[PDB]
Amino acid sequence: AGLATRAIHSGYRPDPATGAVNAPIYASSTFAQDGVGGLRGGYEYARTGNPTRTALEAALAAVEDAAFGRAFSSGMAAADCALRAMLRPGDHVVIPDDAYGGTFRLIDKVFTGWNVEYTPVALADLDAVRAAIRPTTRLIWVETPTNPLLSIADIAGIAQLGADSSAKVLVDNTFASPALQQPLSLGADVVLHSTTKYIGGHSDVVGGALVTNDEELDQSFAFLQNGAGAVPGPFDAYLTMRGLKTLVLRMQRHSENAAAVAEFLAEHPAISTVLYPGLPSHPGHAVAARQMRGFGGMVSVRMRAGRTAAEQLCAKTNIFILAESLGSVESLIEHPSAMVPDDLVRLSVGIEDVADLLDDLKQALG
Amino acid sequence: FAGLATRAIHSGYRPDPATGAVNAPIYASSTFAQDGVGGLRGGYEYARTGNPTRTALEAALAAVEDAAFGRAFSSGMAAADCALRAMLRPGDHVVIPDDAYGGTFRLIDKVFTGWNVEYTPVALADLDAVRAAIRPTTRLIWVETPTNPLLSIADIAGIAQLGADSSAKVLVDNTFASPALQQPLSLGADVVLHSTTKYIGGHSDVVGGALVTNDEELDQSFAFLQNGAGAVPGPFDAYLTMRGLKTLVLRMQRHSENAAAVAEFLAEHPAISTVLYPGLPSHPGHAVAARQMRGFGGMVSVRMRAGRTAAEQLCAKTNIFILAESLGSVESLIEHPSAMTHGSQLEVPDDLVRLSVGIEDVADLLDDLKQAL
Amino acid sequence: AGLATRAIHSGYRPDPATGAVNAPIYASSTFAQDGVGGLRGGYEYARTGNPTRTALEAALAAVEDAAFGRAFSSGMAAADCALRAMLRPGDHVVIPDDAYGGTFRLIDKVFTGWNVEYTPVALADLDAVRAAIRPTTRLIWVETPTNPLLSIADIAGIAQLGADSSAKVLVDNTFASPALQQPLSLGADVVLHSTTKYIGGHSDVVGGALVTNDEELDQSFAFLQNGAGAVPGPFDAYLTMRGLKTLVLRMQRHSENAAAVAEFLAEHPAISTVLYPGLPSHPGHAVAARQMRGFGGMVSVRMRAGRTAAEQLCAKTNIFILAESLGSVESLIEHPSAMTHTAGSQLEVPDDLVRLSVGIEDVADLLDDLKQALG
Amino acid sequence: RFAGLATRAIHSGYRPDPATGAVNAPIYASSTFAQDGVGGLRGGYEYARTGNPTRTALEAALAAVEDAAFGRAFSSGMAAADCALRAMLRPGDHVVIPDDAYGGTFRLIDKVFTGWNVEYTPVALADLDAVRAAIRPTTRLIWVETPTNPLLSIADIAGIAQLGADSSAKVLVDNTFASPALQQPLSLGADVVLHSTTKYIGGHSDVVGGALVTNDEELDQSFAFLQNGAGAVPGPFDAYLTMRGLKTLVLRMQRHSENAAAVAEFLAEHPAISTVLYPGLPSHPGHAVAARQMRGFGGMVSVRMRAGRTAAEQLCAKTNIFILAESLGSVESLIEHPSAMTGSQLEVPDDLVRLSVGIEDVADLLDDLKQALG
Ligand code: NA
Repeated sequence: AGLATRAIHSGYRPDPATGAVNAPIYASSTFAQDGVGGLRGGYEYARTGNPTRTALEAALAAVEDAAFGRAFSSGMAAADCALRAMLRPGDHVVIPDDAYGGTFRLIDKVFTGWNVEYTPVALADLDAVRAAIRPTTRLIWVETPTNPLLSIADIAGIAQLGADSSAKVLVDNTFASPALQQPLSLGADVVLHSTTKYIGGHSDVVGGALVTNDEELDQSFAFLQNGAGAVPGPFDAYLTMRGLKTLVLRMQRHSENAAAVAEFLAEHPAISTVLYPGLPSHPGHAVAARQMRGFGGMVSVRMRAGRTAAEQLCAKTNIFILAESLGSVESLIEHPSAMVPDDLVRLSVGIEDVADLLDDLKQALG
Repeated sequence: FAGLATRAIHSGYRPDPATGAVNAPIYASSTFAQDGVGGLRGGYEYARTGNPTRTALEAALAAVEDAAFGRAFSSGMAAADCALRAMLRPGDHVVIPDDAYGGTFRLIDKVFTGWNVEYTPVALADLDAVRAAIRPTTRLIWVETPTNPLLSIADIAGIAQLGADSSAKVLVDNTFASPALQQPLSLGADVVLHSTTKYIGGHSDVVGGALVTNDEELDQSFAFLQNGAGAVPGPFDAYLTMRGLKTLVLRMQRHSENAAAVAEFLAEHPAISTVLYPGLPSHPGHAVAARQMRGFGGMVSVRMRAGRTAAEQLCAKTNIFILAESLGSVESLIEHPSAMTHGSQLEVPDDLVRLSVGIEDVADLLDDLKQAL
Repeated sequence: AGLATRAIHSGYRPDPATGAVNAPIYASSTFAQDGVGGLRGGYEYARTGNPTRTALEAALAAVEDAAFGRAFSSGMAAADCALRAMLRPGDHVVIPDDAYGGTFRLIDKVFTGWNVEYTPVALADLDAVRAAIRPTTRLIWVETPTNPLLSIADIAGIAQLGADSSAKVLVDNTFASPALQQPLSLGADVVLHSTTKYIGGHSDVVGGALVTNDEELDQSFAFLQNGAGAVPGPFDAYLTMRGLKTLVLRMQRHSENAAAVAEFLAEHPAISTVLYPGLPSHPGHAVAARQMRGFGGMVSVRMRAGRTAAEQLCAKTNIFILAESLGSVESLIEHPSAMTHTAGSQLEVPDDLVRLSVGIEDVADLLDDLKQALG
Repeated sequence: RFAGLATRAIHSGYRPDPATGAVNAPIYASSTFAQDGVGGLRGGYEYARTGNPTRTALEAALAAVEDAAFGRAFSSGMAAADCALRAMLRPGDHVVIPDDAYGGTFRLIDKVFTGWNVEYTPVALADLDAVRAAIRPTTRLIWVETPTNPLLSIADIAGIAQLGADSSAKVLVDNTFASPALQQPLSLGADVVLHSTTKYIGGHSDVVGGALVTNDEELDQSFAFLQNGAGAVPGPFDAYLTMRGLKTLVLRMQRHSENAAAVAEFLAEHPAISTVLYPGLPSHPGHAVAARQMRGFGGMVSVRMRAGRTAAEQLCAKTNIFILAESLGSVESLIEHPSAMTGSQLEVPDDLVRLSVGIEDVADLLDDLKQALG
């Protein structure tokens, strides 16, 4: 029933042969068959399907209340599979005007070379999103909150627009995670995760996922999953599943720490603007409150005194680690314009003691 | 650093300065602390883009192909996908084998054709036919030798020259021969692909692929899609692949010796009509194979005189050869391609059985085949 | 500063060479040297010491405010090191009368063979613990809360006894974990963990730990760690470090869930007694409140209808998993009398008793699960 | 499954999974196992320390390769050793040991077990009269290594087996150096065999582990008790690497022997070297015993340096392919100076260099030594 219970129990059942409570790590690329009966348990070749990956996919689908899940070697590999499944030459995709840099690079630098067209739009503006839809638009790419601005898109709003013009709607739910948002229950066709971030939760596994309720779409994902082979190894799939078992607990403490950080930096005179979906003054706050169970562990701030203040905050923290990525138990900090306005610093607030995080920020700010 | 066994062990990772660790550590870190914004440690910033275990692996792979550049991927097919997309755009054409690896044929035909890439399959053994397949739009010639499962041979130098002459790149998928038996960059290939799943890993426990090249520009174009599409290996698997590669040379020698003994036995056996093995003087392309390969490999295929039934029975009744997909493993494997794999390619005969001969004691392998037959 | 912060940051600093934020898994048994004995970072052979294990030891030490940490292949291996380091033939150990079955079996079955004597005692009775001390008593073996009865021992109180008689005091701090109890701040000489339980947290790594401030005792431990070689591999060490990083967060939820499960069972008519340190009426509650930051994730209950009802509860849960071990994110249930061997030297585990390791699943679910399972 | 040793090492430890057909033993990272009703075990598994599926597969593999009925794996060679000694000895008992034992074995016996009132006597194992004369009424164990570290001296396993039978004393052989691929001590009357699987069996210097195998079901049960009771148990990833390494043991050992024989030949002709120790050399003390009981003469060569301790140090410093590091039995060549690295034991001469010859191309290893010797 509950999501924490599902993250722990839903996708791997203790083995019949040994009772092993955890999905074993099947470091096998191939599988014995029976000359009369053929495959055992449907397994033939690891790329196509393997037991550990099946467990992961079953858990990923479970926590998004999806019928189907697919796991990939990276969040970008999931995005690549989604783009390639749902677009062809001559098609168009609407994208966010502030999407994840890797997504933008992929679409602008790769897919445009393969005769896919795209228009970025401020997703908060539903009339703007609708105007950006052409006869050739097959796909609407939604991110919410966005990386790094934490801007909000009305998933339900956009799904309606998708339905109205026969465009599919994908929601990249990395930041929010299954613990905070369920885009399928709001109308999305497909949900994408970089499991590298919150689901893994420990900065130790690169991975990705696609989940959906649409069986034809799942089969189209599977075709590219097997065919172009951007698939996770079993130790990594195991680590991902491991992380997922604590996601709900973790995202609660991320969100509580992140509110405390945003409140501190709201009052701190070096900071001009705090970007956090929990704040009533944040644009999109109301939309966030309706579609999110909690407001996430991400906080971005714009520094009063500009780029140089931003660089110096990033270099002076002793708990927040200056590094790319986000969604880890250890707080991370970066300067996105370098690594977006150049005075913006992005904070992935971890699960450390809050008094420590607030003291680290105070001393770093001077 | 001079011989290939030596390089395979020593070239890919030097013992750590800070600890002296003799093996590449498994860096299960997705990200990497910086000193000031963009003050990278050792060039590392985000594991998809680059990471220390995968760098070690890429060094080892480049070294055993005597290549300046190596790229590792989550699978052989991810390596194929990256190459195709790096070297082709809509409108372009690729010459491929008429008996290509099935996953390669499926990707080009069922995926890339819908991205306005065109192809022509050819008997690669016939250089006039290969030449005649090249269009003004041909940017790529895709070579596999030996091919799967007929073990047909292509003249990698002869095909390099046809590529040079029409400004098409030549990729050689060297999975079957491995770096131990065949070095296609030395013969004029632009790029070599492996499935490291097979012989390089050698133990049927890590899926992975590789691209290697001496062309800096081409390496940069693969890097772009490596990072961009993120079909990247994890560090445990990258480690397994490297560990696998440290015995490649030794394993392949025993693989070839065992395969030659199996080929010999099956050539004398009443139930077999045809033995396909690159080392037999009567194998088509044997003399090419002899010129470009150091040994003739661990794959043997046969056609059963009594047809599909005989082939099915053999695969069912082995007790040491394992009925399974894949090849290149220390344990012998057996497949009936017509039953176990899925106009434009050659039809694999339904009386054909493919043997991946492993490193077991040869007497036991021969006795297994004898009783199975 | 804060313990959750320390669990995250204290025992591995991001790598100078690469910045890697996590302790790399160094699968190397050996280490290159710069001319003979020119060691690199002090490494020479994995069993003696290796980088991943050093990181784990540094984390383990940090979370208990200990200067020294040593990791082993299991909690039992940590226990065997501790006993072999601190005892010799003819020495004696005072032990809990309801100790963890593995500790008792190792002492009663193996060490008695090697001429070490023991006396079990009710650790809650400080006069009885003191009475059990002989001139040959070199060690007092404290466990709190106990497995499976959850009895409480006054650590500071026992530590004073050890000091008075020159006997070292070890606390098996497994159940409580570092998040809830800090025995070295209370006078223990050594703290033991099975990191197989709460610290790993995910039932996926078997491991043990001995932490201490006494550099001489740590060197005795190191001698046996190296010499008898019950050492963890580096993937396992990494998993244990990984679990540790969310211990503080998880223990909080185990303790909340467990409070709820205990109150629930306490009013259920199938249950005759609830054993939970948090309950005011639990013997040792005031002692536990003094020394523990929270009351833990374990609850044991006695069934009004006897052994058969206990077996039927264990068989009927669909969320609690019927399996040994404890301190996992998944709720585990068991019937401990069925794994006990003891008569006369250890308290009898009642056959109507069910032990529950309450996980971090949604509490409503877990209560629904007990409710349907009880009938 | 089943005939030749290379076949067994591949096929005997795990049959492909009935549920999935997985060709390799899965890594079961589970400390516990669900039951069907209380005591209703699945496959007999209940708690990983006591038994777990990946360890079971490794123990089957280890047993099969020594033609043993019973296998036990441990977290290191030294944990295998500590288990053996605690299983077979009690205070007041005595063990006869080699006078040039592996340094860890000697340290555990002399520095740990003497304090638990176990006594020992070191003896030249090659001299069967001296082994015999070392045996007391309290002698319950004779501890045999052959070849010995690092002098590569030989002991007559069968002959020492008969001395043990004569005096009701169990015989254990540390078969680490020879490995199952070259020496089968149970076939020669040993009661138990021990390995550091860290060395040849794993092969790749990437997994610490040990093993005890036996045909004696009673002995196995005494080891099981302490495996479980003391818990020096391997993790399942490490167990997996050990099983994977074992899959190429027979193949690697053949090369290691060929490479080492050539390294011995080269060194014997080289004027910087006064003595070459290699079991395969006709003039090696114990060569005909070694020829009798070993299928090949192994990967280890030790040499003494004419110019003494300093030339030993210099050779160890100057190799570029042989890596200066402890341990042995790796696909990469290793070199060490045991007197610096590693009256109750034979002094290892300070001029001695121990070479663990790997599977690199022989011509590169000879060139490496030739340039390092100057
Ligand atoms: Na665990």
